[PDB]
Amino acid sequence: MIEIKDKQLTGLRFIDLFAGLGGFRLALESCGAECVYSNEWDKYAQEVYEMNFGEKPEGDITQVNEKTIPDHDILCAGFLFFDIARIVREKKPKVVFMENVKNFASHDNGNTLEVVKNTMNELDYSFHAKVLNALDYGIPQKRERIYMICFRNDLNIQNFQFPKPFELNTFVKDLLLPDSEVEHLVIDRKDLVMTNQEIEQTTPKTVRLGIVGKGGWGERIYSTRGIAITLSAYGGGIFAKTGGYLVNGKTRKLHPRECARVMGYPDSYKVHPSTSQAYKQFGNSVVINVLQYIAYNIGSSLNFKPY
Ligand SMILES: Nc1ncnc2c1ncn2[C@@H]1O[C@H](CSCC[C@H](N)C(=O)O)[C@@H](O)[C@H]1O
Repeated sequence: MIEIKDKQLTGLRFIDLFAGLGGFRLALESCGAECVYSNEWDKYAQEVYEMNFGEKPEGDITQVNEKTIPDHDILCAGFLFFDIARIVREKKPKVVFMENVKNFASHDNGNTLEVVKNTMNELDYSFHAKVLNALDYGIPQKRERIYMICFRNDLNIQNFQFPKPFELNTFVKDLLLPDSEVEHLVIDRKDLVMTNQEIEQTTPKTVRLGIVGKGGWGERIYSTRGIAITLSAYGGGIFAKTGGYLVNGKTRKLHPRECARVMGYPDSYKVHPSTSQAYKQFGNSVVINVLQYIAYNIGSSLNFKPY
């Protein structure tokens, strides 16, 4: 996670739609924005959030009244979407910050997106979309999520600019817990196949040192000198969720706390005790660092009011 000095968001207040773990809250808040709402039905989700944010993210949005959402300047939802609009039409915030999965743009040959986008314009908001790999922002991980920044045209914001990518210098190897602490994470497997051999120095691209089993989903081991592959919250394999990583001879899955650091979360974040869950949580959450950037530049555009 990044420590942002200029709270280019101090004023504005946002709601955490589809809360999750508060990836967005973490972010904007750094930017100084204030969180007025949050909703999330997942019990263990509602659990962690509250653990680190002292509130139970209001239940299932589907039945929640948009005439109930507080007034905000940013609605963050990394998802039904029709609830957003539903709300985004009622509470018409200034900026509507969203983010989703890589394939969101392409899906159904652009339907999903043609819909959403147009559901924004027919809703009166500029639509900005672009995909960024966490790795491209001081984050060691092959993650590709979509980021949609929408502006209520009234603001006439013709200058927002997604963050400019930058080489990184922090790899998985860097975010691991003192082996002693990851011992219960090993998995002695006789059927290991070293499709490849260890690497010198480091590199940003996900080094698949070797697979296990039919070597498919959650059936691969990556080095620690590469970048943690896409954490999944629904994966199935022997090295699911996090995947397996060649950590000193023995091969082990990544630790929840490790997941975090690799998700951009700060270490202070109280992660859910249901390791199974946490994983799923992180598999579903967002890369903070990136969020922080986009956030910044979001406020940084709102703040450029000349004469
Ligand atoms: N109808 C609904 N009501 C409330 N929460 C819902 C919902 N449908 C899905 N969700 C929740 O919305 C989230 C979409 S995943 C969102 C990522 C989140 N921003 C993060 O920081 O982790 C999941 O937590 C999912 O359980």
